[PDB]
Amino acid sequence: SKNVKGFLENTLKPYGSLQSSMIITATNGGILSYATSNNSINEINSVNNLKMMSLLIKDKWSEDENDTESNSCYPVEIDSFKTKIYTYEMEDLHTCVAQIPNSDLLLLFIAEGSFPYGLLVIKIERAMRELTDLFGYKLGLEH
Amino acid sequence: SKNVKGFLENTLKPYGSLQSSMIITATNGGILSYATSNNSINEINSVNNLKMMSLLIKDKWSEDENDNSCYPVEIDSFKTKIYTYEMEDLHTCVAQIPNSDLLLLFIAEGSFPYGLLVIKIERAMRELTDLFGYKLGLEH
Repeated sequence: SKNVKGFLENTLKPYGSLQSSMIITATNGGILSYATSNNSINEINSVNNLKMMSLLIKDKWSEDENDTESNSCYPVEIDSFKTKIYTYEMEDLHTCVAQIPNSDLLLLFIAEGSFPYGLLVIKIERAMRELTDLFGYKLGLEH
Repeated sequence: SKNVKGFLENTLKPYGSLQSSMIITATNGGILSYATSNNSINEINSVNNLKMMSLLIKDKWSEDENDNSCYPVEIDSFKTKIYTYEMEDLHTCVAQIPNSDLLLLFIAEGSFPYGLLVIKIERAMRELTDLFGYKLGLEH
């Protein structure tokens, strides 16, 4: 902004979109469903790159879960269901991931480096409350 | 939403605008500058109502200062406190511009998460270094 009015007008404006949003498997990081806010071979590359991010974040999630002794970790409760929200730097992108409570599924948000980690934590907690149908969801055999 | 793709598409979307944003005096809560996110007598009414909210929030801020959560923050060795207050249905966030006689004030709908107000107001405050230590003189 170039002046006070303009500064304030800018403070009114919403923060931008997430880059992508996913439900992925907690077991192998496979994508079950996804949305992006975004020619043919570009689309494929694009899905492959999503598959790679989901895998890496699941791997970091998994490491932190089993590490007895991570950008940050926030325990949350939803109707006496517990889960943990994690944030991760991913090559200049900001990511946020949480296990859907008692389930084999993770919810994953990916955003630009300017999107504040704190807002990801808030959004993912609010979103997780909409996914009660998926609480307890169990995958069976995958191969 | 109605299905999983729809739910995920919704999670992509930005949060809405603030209802309003302003710089007001820490002394009396008078408005110096403001912006809102959207007849004659409606426009005047609308300004009167902002004046009234600014006054009330300044009064609450004043109380808390000489004694609804509070987050201390630092911007290059300068300190200030971020406060959130429920209005009626509205969510509000106010912080003194460091070392100054000014407050920065955000007002949002009841659905706007307090935590985001706290985040936004700290980010916005960082663009306001020009106004650090600004002093009001006589206001007659």
